[PDB]
Amino acid sequence: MKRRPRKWKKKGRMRWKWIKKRIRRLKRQRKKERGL
Amino acid sequence: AWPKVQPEVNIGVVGHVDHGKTTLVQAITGIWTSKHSEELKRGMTIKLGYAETNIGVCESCKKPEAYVTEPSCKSCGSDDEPKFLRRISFIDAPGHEVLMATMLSGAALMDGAILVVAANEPFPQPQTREHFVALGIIGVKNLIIVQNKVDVVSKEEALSQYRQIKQFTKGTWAENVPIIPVSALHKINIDSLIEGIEEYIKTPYRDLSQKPVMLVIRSFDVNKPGTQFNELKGGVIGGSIIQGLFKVDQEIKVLPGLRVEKQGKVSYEPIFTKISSIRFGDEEFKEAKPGGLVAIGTYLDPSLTKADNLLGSIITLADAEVPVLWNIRIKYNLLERVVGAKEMLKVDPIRAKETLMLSVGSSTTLGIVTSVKKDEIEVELRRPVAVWSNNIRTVISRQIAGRWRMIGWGLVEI
RNA sequence: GCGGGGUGGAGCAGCCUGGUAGCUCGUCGGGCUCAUAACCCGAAGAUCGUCGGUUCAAAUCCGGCCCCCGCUACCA
Ligand SMILES: Nc1nc2c(ncn2[C@@H]2O[C@H](COP(=O)(O)OP(=O)(O)NP(=O)(O)O)[C@@H](O)[C@H]2O)c(=O)[nH]1
Ligand SMILES: [Mg+2]
Ligand SMILES: [Mg+2]
Ligand SMILES: [Mg+2]
Repeated sequence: MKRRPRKWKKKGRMRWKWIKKRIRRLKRQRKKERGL
Repeated sequence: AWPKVQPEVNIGVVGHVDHGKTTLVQAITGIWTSKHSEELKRGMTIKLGYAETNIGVCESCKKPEAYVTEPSCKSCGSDDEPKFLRRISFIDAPGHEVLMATMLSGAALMDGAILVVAANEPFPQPQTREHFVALGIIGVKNLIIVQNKVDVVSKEEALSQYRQIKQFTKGTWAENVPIIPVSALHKINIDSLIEGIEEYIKTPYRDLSQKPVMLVIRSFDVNKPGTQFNELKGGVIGGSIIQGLFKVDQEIKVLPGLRVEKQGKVSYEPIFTKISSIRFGDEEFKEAKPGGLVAIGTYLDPSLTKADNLLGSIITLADAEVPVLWNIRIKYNLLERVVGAKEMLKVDPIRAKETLMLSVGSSTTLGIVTSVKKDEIEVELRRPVAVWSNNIRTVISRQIAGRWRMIGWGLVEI
């Protein structure tokens, strides 16, 4: 996903793995969701 | 003995709870319409119902008590065996708007319409509204009013609500639909009632030219629990023949029917078979002609058919044409007010992405959209359509408090 | 044709096997922490619809009456 490794530092945010997985659940959508 | 025939008619009954639909069909048939167990105990119309009766008139007696449904004429006291007029079919809708939407299926199969009214309930009643306007949708404007409970109303309030009846019809297509005094539990003059169903509701013109399609409403399995593997049967699939005629042992395809995973996406299968037998109940015939919900027992698997899986199925020939489309274009007409409810608010011009219920004749689906044109709609689905030709009646309902009520009547352009 | 419980504010436990409504969420209040919630323990709390019978003696075994009423005759 063209990683940018300044984000994993978990300082004032949330994990990165479990944000990727949630962006997929919306790209799979705006692709499927009447993006036809 | 009456020389047997299959029906010629359909009279779908519409109306709300307590308005008297169950026992009025008990009254015109001799048998009831609440056909499920939780229904049996709870007492509300949950099933899209069905009913059948015979008609024989005694030419000698006065008007009208001759119209009773057996080969005898001593209801009116006539010595003669009556002349036969037809065997009849009544299709029984629910009353509740928590269970309104589904009913529109059977609507695509009525050769008339019946609305029963509460003469001990003020004006206007909630679900008779939605029932009568959906009738206005289905292109069957033939209405039979009855003012019910002539046995708990004062004999003047009945007249006031009768005026209210003639009035409610004024301003809608049904200025010329009758008002006959009969009631549900008390069988009071059901005879001139059938006389009126005969006189006022005529037969809609039948045609055997387009592809014979049976637009199904029921589908069941004859096999009782514990049936040996020797007298095993297919499934029964039941509609009525509006265009054409179907026959036992005939090649046919059913649609949509069976869904299967073909190339990683979702899709169905139109299913070939031939008929194991044809009947209307308990008499022996072999080729179903127009008139009445006919039952067609087939060569398929029974598990495909039980529990109303293909509610609103369609049957045509396995060499015939009825399309299926995941994306459907439908010209839709907006409804004027919130008919079947306590409360009637404005009809809003919406934008898309809202999720609405689209019932295709006897079929039904959900839908969403991306281009909302002024007059038509391009709706994306999850299951294809049963559209034998142009502008077939698919209706749109929007959620109201868990009750999906009408927001337009649409016709499918293909 | 029937047939069931006839129970504290709430789950009704407990009924032929007979004497302590029987615990449990909830209401008052007392403990521990700094303080809260979890946690602990006293208190309130109906006393078996009700007239009875049987029963030394009772919901306990049997009946009058009535509360609510829960299952009474569907597969093309
Ligand atoms: N004697 C009598 N009883 C009636 C009449 N209309 C309704 N009832 C009674 O009212 C109760 C409920 O009415 P119902 O017959 O179910 O009316 P409905 O419109 O068919 N309701 P649904 O279709 O949901 O079953 C039943 O006990 C029915 O016998 C009537 O005209 N006469
Ligand atoms: Mg770096
Ligand atoms: Mg009913
Ligand atoms: Mg504390």
